[PDB]
Amino acid sequence: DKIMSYNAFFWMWVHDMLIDSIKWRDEHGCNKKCICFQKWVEQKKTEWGKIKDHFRKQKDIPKDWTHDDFLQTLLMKDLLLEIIQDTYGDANEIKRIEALLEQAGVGGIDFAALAGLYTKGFVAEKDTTIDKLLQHEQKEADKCLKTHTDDT
Amino acid sequence: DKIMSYNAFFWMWVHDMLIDSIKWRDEHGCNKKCICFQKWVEQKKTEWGKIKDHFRKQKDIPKDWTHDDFLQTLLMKDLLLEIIQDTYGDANEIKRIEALLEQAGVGGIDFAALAGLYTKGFVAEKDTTIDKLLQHEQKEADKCLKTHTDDT
Ligand SMILES: [Cl-]
Ligand SMILES: [Cl-]
Repeated sequence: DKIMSYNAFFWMWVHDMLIDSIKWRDEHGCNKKCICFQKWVEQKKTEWGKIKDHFRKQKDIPKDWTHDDFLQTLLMKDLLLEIIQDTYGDANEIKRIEALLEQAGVGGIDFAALAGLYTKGFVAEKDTTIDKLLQHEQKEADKCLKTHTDDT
Repeated sequence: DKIMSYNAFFWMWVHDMLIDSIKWRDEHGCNKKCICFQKWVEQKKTEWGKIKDHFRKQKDIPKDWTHDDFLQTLLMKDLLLEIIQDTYGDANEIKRIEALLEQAGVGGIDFAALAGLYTKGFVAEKDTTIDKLLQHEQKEADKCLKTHTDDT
C-alpha cells in the first residue's frame, strides 16, 4: 500500500528520525532502556536501507527535463543569496537586502523547493549524514550495553 | 594587474553591490542625485558584464576532478540539513539537532564552501539575480529622471 509520495515521506522520515534520536539522548534499569534503543537503531537502519534501495531503483526514469534544469536555476539563486547572507552583515542588513530583492521581483531563499536534488543525488554518495548518525547511534548503544549490565 | 582571485573578488563585488543598492534607496536637488545614481547603475552593469565574460571564458578548464565531486557531496549534506532546518521545528529543536550531529561527527551547514558551484554554473543561466536587480535599478533611475526635472 502506497499511502503517500516517497518524496514527502522521505523528509518526514528523516525529520522524525532526528527528533527521535534527540529524545533518546534525554532518556539516557539503564539496560532495558538500552536494549530498546538498540532495537530502535536496528529498526531505523533497516528502514533507511530500504529508503536508499527505493531511491536507488527510481533513478532509471529519464523524465521531467525542464524540472531538473529549473532546479539548477533555483540552486544558483539560493546559493548566491545564502552565501552572501551567511558570510556578511547583521540581522538589519540581511533584512534590508531581502527587502531590496523582493522590491526588485526576486523571490527570497527557498531550499525546500530543491528537495528533489537531494533524493535524486544522495544515492550516488558513498556515505550519508543519516548513515553516519546511525553508526554513531549503534556505537552509543554498544557502549551502553557494555557498561550497564542489568539483565540478571 | 591581478590583485586577488576572481572567486574572492566576485563575492566581494556582489556583496558590495547589494549594500550600495540599499544605500541608494535611503538617499532617495533630487535630479543631480538621480543622474549620479543612473551613472552608477551603468557602471555596475558594465562591471557585471565583465564579471560574466570572465567566468564564461574560464569554463574551458577540465581541472580539479575530486573537488567538483567533493562539492556535490557537500551540497547533498547541506541541502538535507538546511531543508530540515527550514521546514521543521523551533530554535530549541534546530539547536538540539545541530548538537546531535556535531556529537556524531557531522559538520554543520556550510554553504560558503559551495561558492565554486555558483561561479561555475551562473554563466549557463539566461537571467541572474544581479541582472534582475540591475534592470530594476535602471527602471528606478528612469522613473526618477522622468518625475524629477531640475537641470535648468
Ligand atoms: Cl542567481
Ligand atoms: Cl547527506
